[PDB]
Amino acid sequence: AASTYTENNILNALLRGVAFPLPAKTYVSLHTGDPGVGAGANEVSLSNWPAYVRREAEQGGAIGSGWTPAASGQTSNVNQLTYPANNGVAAVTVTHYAVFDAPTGGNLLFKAPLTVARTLQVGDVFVFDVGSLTAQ
Amino acid sequence: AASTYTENNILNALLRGVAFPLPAKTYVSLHTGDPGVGAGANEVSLSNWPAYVRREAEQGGAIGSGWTPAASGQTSNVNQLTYPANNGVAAVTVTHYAVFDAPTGGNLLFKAPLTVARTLQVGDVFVFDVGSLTAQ
Amino acid sequence: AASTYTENNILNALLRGVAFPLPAKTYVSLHTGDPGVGAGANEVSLSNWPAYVRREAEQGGAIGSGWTPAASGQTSNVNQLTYPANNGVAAVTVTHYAVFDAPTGGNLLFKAPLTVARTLQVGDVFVFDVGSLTAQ
Repeated sequence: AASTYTENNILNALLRGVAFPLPAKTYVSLHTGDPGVGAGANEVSLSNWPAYVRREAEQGGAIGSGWTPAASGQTSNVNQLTYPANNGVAAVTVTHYAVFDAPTGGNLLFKAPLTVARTLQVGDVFVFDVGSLTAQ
Repeated sequence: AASTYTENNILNALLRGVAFPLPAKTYVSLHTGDPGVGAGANEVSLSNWPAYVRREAEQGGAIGSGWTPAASGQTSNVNQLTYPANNGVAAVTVTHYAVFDAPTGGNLLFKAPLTVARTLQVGDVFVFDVGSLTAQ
Repeated sequence: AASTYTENNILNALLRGVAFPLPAKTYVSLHTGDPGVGAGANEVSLSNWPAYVRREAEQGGAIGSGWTPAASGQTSNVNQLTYPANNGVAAVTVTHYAVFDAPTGGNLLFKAPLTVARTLQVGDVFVFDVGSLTAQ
């Protein structure tokens, strides 16, 4: 379960010999609806959540500090994430999370399901704990 | 079906930002049993097959010719792969093929099973038709 | 448990006959350690809690809506107070609150301990429930 862009890049780097793109920074993105798998998702939460900033992993670190070194797979979100609290109006529900390279657009790396789809009330922070966002 | 080393590469390149190692050329191989998942396989067929030159893909092209560019996944061996004739002694059975960066050792990109378990008799070429060896 | 400024002014209004400046707006704040009781506090929680807006009582009411009129004392935070979420860094501990006139400093009316000390992790809103902040 990864986007075609990243999977195509993986195939190209492994076999074609073409250079593999490097994400300058990694942002975690929340989508109320399950992302398509394509460039972008369906869909980001906007017009419901006025505060929807991309809380980047490794806030302090330039690169390479967001995720633990690979050891036969597996990592963890070393820097915990705190999204801004809901500003108001309607309650928001979150179902899937995805990774972005750029604040808007800039391709999509991962698309994964949360064990329990968490919803945000009129006010809630929705913090990510260290040890989540494990991948293979 | 992906080795630890290749999966470590892809995962770290996607998330951490470590540079992705690039295979200058790709070599295809056979093993009587499945490769471990680690570096090397269990085991490379030799002393049963006197001539076991790992027939590299894209024999003529330097790079980027062996496989089609990735499009929504999937790849195809553009150049046909024909192995040297089976010399003698006993019959050899092959079930798993592996893509190698080096002729001997040197990382292990792919480790995949063959759809049909084939044995090589006294005189055999074991040619790979164009359209097999698909990876994703 | 009233600051020197407020106590001097109240005593002056009660005996001398000098006019008592009316608080144009009322602000509620937090401090890790007890404020001195003098000018300023020791200390305001900053550089560990990036978002530290002084949430104004009676956000909608222009003036006089934050607290019920005194009936042989007693006060109540009629308009519930919800602080901005903790943005980052690490845990911040809040134990003593203070009422303020200006967005930052600008004289100090009250200083009183909480009934129980509260400890805030990386993500917390730290709301004030309606009916708290009682003052004699």
